[PDB]
Amino acid sequence: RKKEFIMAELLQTEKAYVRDLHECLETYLWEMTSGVEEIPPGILNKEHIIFGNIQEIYDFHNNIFLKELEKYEQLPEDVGHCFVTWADKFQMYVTYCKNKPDSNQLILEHAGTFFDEIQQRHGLANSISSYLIKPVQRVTKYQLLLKELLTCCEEGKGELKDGLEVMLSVPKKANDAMH
Amino acid sequence: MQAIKCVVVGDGAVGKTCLLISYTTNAFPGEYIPTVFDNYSANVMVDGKPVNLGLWDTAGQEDYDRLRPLSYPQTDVFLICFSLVSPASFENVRAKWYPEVRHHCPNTPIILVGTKLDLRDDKDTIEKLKEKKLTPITYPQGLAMAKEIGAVKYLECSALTQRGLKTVFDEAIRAVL
Ligand SMILES: CNS(=O)(=O)c1ccc(CNC(=O)Nc2cc(C)on2)s1
Repeated sequence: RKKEFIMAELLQTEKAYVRDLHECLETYLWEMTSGVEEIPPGILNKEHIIFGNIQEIYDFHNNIFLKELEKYEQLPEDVGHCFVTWADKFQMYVTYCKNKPDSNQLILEHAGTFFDEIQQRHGLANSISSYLIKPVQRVTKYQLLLKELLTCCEEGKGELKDGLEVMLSVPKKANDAMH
Repeated sequence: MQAIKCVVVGDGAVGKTCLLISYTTNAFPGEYIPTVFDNYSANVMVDGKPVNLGLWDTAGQEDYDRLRPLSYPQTDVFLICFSLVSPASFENVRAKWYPEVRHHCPNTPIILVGTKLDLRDDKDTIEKLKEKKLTPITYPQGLAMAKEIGAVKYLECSALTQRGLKTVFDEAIRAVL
């Protein structure tokens, strides 16, 4: 029962994370790239700084990671292997984290209310900043879910330990990459 | 209508996630304590004035000293939390949480929150602490810490019973208005 609640949350929150990145890309980002609205000179052609590599993070999750996690739904004790298999893809959170302070200052110093205008217009509860912290949140959350599975799965559970290892290493490496 | 970003910080022992869940759902989650609370916003009225309260969790970032501050800029109010039945979390208010919050956000109000009020009088919790030569954290200890960090209020609550819980967030909003 506990391993099932954790797996369910894993999957449900993965779905929400995919939805959240997708919303960010198709509202805040799409307005910058669209050609429909007035883009401050302070940020023009700097969507790469603002959103960092969030496209590529979304594509990973939306094309691959969510489909694979789903296949482990009835195999919670094995899900650590999913993180082992895909460990290289998580390296992109290192890039994302590195960039995030530059992103935030850029939005602060140079965007005025461009993005707030967009938020009001689309009716979004979450601000551009709220969306852009999410990869940082998600990448530090997987390790908590794996720790919870470790408290309730038997010695058939180096298929959690190695997963957790990977999911402790990625955020530490992102952390250690910051200036 | 006024928007408020409130970030919740403190050790894993505080139960940050459970706090926020219990507050926003009006119920201790009981059956299963979810590890994930996603950035949240809702309208609440405080002293008449209606307000949009934004809540961010930070659970999972407790070991990543450079990632944690990514959430700090433009915060309107912090809850700095410790568990009333973990002296080590209390001491970390001073050793860990206050320094970094101040360093990044020098003029932002802090509410000092002691969680797990329901455990301060619990025999098993008390005895588990006595076996380590410790005791729960009492009210004047929290007041003295609040004073030392510049906290605008010291408040005690339980996610379990809801005692003091709604007040924590009311006061977070009052600290901004
Ligand atoms: C000390 N941790 S424990 O021995 O695992 C235990 C956890 C929960 C238990 C029941 N009481 C609470 O959760 N009260 C809370 C949680 C928050 C936030 O504020 N009050 S007993």
